[PDB]
Amino acid sequence: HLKPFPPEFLWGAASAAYQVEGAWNEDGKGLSVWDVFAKQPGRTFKGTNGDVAVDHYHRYQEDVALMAEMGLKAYRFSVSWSRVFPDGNGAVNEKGLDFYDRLIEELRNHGIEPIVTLYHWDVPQALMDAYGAWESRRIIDDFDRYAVTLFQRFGDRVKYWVTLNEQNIFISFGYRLGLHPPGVKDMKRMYEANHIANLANAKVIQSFRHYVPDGKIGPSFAYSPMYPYDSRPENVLAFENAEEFQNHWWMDVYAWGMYPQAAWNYLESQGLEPTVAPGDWELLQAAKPDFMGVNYYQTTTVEHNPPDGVGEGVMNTTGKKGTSTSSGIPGLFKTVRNPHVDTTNWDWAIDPVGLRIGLRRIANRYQLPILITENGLGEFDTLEPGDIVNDDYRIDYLRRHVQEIQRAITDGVDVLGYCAWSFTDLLSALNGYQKRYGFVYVNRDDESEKDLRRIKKKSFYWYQRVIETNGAEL
Amino acid sequence: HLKPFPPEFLWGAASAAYQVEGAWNEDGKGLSVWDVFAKQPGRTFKGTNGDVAVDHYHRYQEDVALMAEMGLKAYRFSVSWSRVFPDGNGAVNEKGLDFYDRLIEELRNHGIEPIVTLYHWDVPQALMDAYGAWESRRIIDDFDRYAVTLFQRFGDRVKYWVTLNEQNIFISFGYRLGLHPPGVKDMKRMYEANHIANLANAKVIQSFRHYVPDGKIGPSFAYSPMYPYDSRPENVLAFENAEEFQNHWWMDVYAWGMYPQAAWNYLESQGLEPTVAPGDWELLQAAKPDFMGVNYYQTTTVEHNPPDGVGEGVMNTTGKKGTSTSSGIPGLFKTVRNPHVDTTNWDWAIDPVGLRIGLRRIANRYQLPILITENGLGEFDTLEPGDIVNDDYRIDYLRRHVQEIQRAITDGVDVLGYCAWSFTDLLSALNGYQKRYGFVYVNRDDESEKDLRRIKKKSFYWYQRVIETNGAEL
Ligand SMILES: O=P(O)(O)OC[C@H]1O[C@@H](O)[C@H](O)[C@@H](O)[C@H]1O
Repeated sequence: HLKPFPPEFLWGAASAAYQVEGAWNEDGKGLSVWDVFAKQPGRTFKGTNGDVAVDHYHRYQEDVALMAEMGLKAYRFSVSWSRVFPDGNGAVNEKGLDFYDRLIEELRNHGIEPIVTLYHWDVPQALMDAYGAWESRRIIDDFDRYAVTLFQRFGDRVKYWVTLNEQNIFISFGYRLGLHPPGVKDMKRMYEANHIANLANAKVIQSFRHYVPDGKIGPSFAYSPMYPYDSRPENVLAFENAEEFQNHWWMDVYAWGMYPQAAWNYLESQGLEPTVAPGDWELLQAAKPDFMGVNYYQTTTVEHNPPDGVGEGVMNTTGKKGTSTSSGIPGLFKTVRNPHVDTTNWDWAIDPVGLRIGLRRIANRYQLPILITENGLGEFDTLEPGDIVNDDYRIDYLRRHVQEIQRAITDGVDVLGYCAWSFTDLLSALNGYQKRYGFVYVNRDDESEKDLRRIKKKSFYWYQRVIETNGAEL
Repeated sequence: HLKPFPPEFLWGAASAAYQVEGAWNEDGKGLSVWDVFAKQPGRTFKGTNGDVAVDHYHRYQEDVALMAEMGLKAYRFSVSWSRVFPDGNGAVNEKGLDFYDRLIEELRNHGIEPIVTLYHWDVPQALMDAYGAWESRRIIDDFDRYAVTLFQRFGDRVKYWVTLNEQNIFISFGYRLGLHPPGVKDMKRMYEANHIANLANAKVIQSFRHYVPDGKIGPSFAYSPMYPYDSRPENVLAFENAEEFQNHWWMDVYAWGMYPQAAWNYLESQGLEPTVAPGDWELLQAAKPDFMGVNYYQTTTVEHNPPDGVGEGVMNTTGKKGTSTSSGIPGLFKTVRNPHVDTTNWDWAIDPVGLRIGLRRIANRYQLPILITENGLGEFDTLEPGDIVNDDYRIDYLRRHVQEIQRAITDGVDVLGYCAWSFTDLLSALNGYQKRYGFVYVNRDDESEKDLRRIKKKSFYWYQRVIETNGAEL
C-alpha cells in the first residue's frame, strides 16, 4: 500500500541560465566566467557556447505557455548574476532584474510556482578578474549583496529558493579537474575555494531568514550515492571513504556545519585542508536549510584502490558508449562499472533504486526534507517527419525514478517535489546540444541554430498525465 | 605513517558476573533470572549454569594477581544486581556491596583501572515476578536506585562506567528468539521492553551526571556492521535496511535520543512500535554519553529478501563449522555467508577490517569516542604437557584486530581503550565452557568440574608484551 504523493507535491522541471537563455550581451548583461571560458578553443564540445543557447531570453513567453499546457506545478530556473550586476558588485542593471520579473509574472499568471536558483556556475567575469571569484573571501559579501537584491525584489512572489547548484561540481571541476572556469588543477586551491563557497552559502541562508521569513531555502547537491563493489572488507572500506569524501564532505557541512573527521585528517595529512578563520564554524553551524536539494542522475560503485593506483580517468563527453574509465583517489577508492545496471550512451548508470537509496540515506543521516531539484535522461533524440519525437527511453527512465520516489515517501522520506531536467532541450556545458534532456525538443544542433522551434516530445504528454493524476498513473 | 596508541590507552580485559563469579547463593545473594532460567532443561548447553562458573567470587585475589602479572591497564567487570539488592528493590545487601569493594580495592592496589558494567543480563527474578522486569516502567526507578547505590559507594574510585551491556542482545534474545530470560517469542513485547530499557539507560546517565560529575559513562552495544553482498541496487537497499534495523535502531537512540524513521514506520505498519508516554523523547534526548561502548566480534553480509522469504535461521551453539543458516526479515534483508572472509568453528566471521569499518561508522555518524568493551576469539583449547596452551589462533585474531584499531586511530577515530574478552575462561550460557575466550585457561570442561586451576595461555604472554610496548609490538 504505497502512500500517495502529497497534495501540494511540487511537480516541476528545471533549467539554468547559461544553458538556456542566450542574449549573452543584451540589455546590459556583463560577461560571466562561462561566456569567456567557452570561447577558449578546446574547452567545450565542438566549441558550443551559450551566446544563443535555445534563446529562452527572447522566447520565454512561448516556453511558459508550453509549461502551462503541460500543467507544470513548479518551474526551477537560475538567475544570471551578470544580468543583475554586470561587473559583479557595482550598480544594479535594472533591465536584468526586469527580465526575471517578467518571467516570474508569466509563471504566476499561469499558476506555476517559481523555484529560483541563485547560482548556477556563472559568476561574473569581473569578480574573477578582481580577486579570483570563489577563491577569495570577498565573494561572501558580494554573493550576499546579489542574493539580498533578489530576495527583496522577488521574495513576495517566490517561496522556494536554491542557493548553490552543485557546489561539488563547479568547485571540483573548476579547481581540481580544470574542466570548468577558472580551469585550475590544484587540490589545495580546490578545498580553499570550497570552504569559501560553504561560508557564502551559510551567509545567504542567514540573510534569507531576515528578508524572506516565510520562504524555504536549501543548496542543491550533485548526489551520486556510493556502493561497494562487493562484501570484501577492503571494498566496503573503500565505500566508506568514497561516501564520506564525495558526499558527506558537502552534505555534512550543509546540514551540520561540520566537515567529516576522517576526510579532514586525510587532507590535513596532505597539507590540503582549508584555512579556517575565527567565526567560520559559528557561521556554518547557524545556517540550517529548510531542505536538502538533490540533483540525482546515477549511483557510483567503488572498490579498493592501492596507494599507487588510479587517479583521474577518462570522461565521456561525446556520447560514444563505453569510453569512460575508472577514476579515484590513490589509497582510498576508485570507481568500477556496476555490472548490475545499464548505462546511457554517456556511460551514466541507470539506477532508479539508487534514488530511493539516496533519499533514504539523507533522511536517515540528516532528518531533512528533500527537494529533488534535478533528475532526467540525457540521450540522442530523432526528429521524425511531422515533428514527432518518440523518446520512450526517456519516459522509461523518468517513470522508474518517479516510482522509486513514491517508495521512499512510503518509507517516510519527506520529499517536497520533483524537478525533471530539463523542460526544453538546452546546452550541456561540456557535451553540446545533442545530449538532450527536454520534454520539449528544440530544433537546433551543434552546427546550426536553425529556427529553434519548440516540438513537444512523447515524454511531454507522459509527464502531463503524471501531473494530472498527481503521480497515481505512471 | 600509523599513529601510536595514545599514552593512556586502556589496555583491558573483561568478564561478566554470572559468567564468572559463582557463589550464586552466598552472602545473601538473590536469585537472578539467569539462576532460574539456566536450571530449566534445554535452555543452556549441556545444562551448564553459573552455580560455580569459574568461582571468581572466591578466587578474585588470584585472578587480579594474574592481571597484575600481565600488566592490565583496565579490567571491565559487571556488578551482580541480585548481590546488591537480592529483591531488586528493597533492602541493600552490604555483603554484596562489600565484595565489589574488595574487588575494586584489589584492582586499585595493583594500578588497574576498574570499568564497572552496571547490567549484564541478570535482573533479579523478584522483579520478573513482581512486574515482568524490563516490560514495566517500574524497572526504570528500580534500576536507577541500584545504579545510584553503586555511584555513591564507588564513584570516588571508578572513572569508567558502562550502563547496559548488549541491550540489543538480551532484549532480542529474551523477547524475540526466546533464548534468554524470559524466553519470549513476541516482537511486540520485545520493542516495548526495548523502549523501557532505553528509558532506563537515559535515567541512569542523568543520575550519573549528578553523582559522578567527573566520570565517563556509556552503553555498550553489540555491533555487527552490515555489508551489502554486492552492488546490485536491491542488495545495497537491503544493507540500508539491515544497518538501520539492526544497528541504528539502538545507537541512534543512545547518541541522538531518536529512533530512525524508516524502521519506525515499518514497525508501526506492523503494529509493533513501542508505547510512547509524555516526556520519553525529552529524557532520551537529554542523556548524551561520553562514549559509545562497542562489543565487536564479526560483520554481517546481507542481500535482498522477498516478502515471502527467510525469517529466523539456525544458530551454532555446537562448535561444528557450517551448522548456522541464514536469517532475516521478509521484505527487508536476509543474511548470507561472506565469501571473502574466514570464519570460526561457531560460524562467526573473522573480519578485522570490519572493526575499523565499524569504528569509522560510529565516528562518522555520531562523532563519539569509542570504548571497545569486548573483542575476542572463542575457540577450543588443548592443555598440553607442561602447562602449555598454544592458542596461536587466538593471538592471530587479537593481533589483526588490534592492528586495525591502530589504523582507525590513525584515521581520526578516538578509541579510548580495548577490553579483550575474556581475561579467564568463563561460562558461555548458550555455548558452555569449551568455547574458551580467556588469556588464562581454567581447568574444567562441560562434564568434569575438576579443580578450576588457572593456567596462563600463550596469548597471555603475547598481550603482556602488547601492553608493555603500548601496542608498538604486535
Ligand atoms: O549537462 P550534463 O553534464 O549532461 O548534466 C545535466 C544537467 O545536470 C547537472 O549536471 C547540472 O546541474 C546541469 O548544469 C546540467 O549539467
